[PDB]
Amino acid sequence: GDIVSEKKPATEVDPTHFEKRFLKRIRDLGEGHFGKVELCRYDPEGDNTGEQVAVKSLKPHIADLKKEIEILRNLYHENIVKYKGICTEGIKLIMEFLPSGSLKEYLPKNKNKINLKQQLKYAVQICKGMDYLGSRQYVHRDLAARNVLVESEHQVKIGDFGLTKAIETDKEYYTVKDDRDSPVFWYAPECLMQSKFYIASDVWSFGVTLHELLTYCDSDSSPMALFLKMIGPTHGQMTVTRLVNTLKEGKRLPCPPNCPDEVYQLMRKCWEFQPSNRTSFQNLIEGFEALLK
Ligand SMILES: C[C@@H](O)c1nc2cnc3[nH]ccc3c2n1[C@H]1CC[C@H](C#N)CC1
Repeated sequence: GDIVSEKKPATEVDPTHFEKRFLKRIRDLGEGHFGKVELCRYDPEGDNTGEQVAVKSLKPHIADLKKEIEILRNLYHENIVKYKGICTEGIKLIMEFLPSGSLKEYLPKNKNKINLKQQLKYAVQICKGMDYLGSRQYVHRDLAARNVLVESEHQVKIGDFGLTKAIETDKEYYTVKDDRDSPVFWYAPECLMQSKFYIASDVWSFGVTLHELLTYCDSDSSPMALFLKMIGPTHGQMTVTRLVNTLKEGKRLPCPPNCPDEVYQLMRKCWEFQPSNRTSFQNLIEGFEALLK
């Protein structure tokens, strides 16, 4: 008889499925280690009215990006950047686009608008996001101002999860294997020395991130600039060991200009050499809130 074909089942629309053919690249936002993020417009109507979105893709580790996507897809918190969907055949992660960019872009341009009180409020928000992440048994491993996005003058969000790892149930840390592109000047001693990563290691990084926030992310005051001034900028492959030794002696980043001692002491509690001696995110929140009232 007639050409037998297949009966077509009724098509549903998945709002988390972005078709490659409507995803139009505008410009680069940043580079991770495994990958890069681009500003696109998703423009199915083809008239430049579609929503702007941030698109993470691999540099030509698919497994790692898929893991990152599954982590982010299931995080729900006002201080964590929103997952929007994926674009598949390879895969791309689609996230909300925050036009103000990271604290690295925003702070230098808005010093006059952002005073100590607003800085402490951002600090509380970063801790709340991080505490949420820790409650889900994750270690972030890349907490720095460049990964903290500005939603508005009043709100920030943790905006990248490229290095985030699950801590095994009943275990206390994650053991790192690939460490070549580590942000060593944000890293706690146990991370540097033994490649172990605790929730307390993220508390250490938070301290460094707070330092950046308090210096308005100026490049001449960045943790790297300041540490290389402390240990020497010409040690090449001995840099990390020199860093470890400086930290062993008790040396830390100095108090930022105009930063009250009481804020600097909260920062120093993040940098206890021993993980078990460091403050917690919940204690930091309490400390900041007390300074705000
Ligand atoms: C300008 C740059 O800091 C930036 N602007 C963004 C706006 N919306 C975004 N949504 C997701 C990321 C993202 C953004 N990123 C960076 C943040 C850090 C990321 C990394 N690693 C690269 C893109």
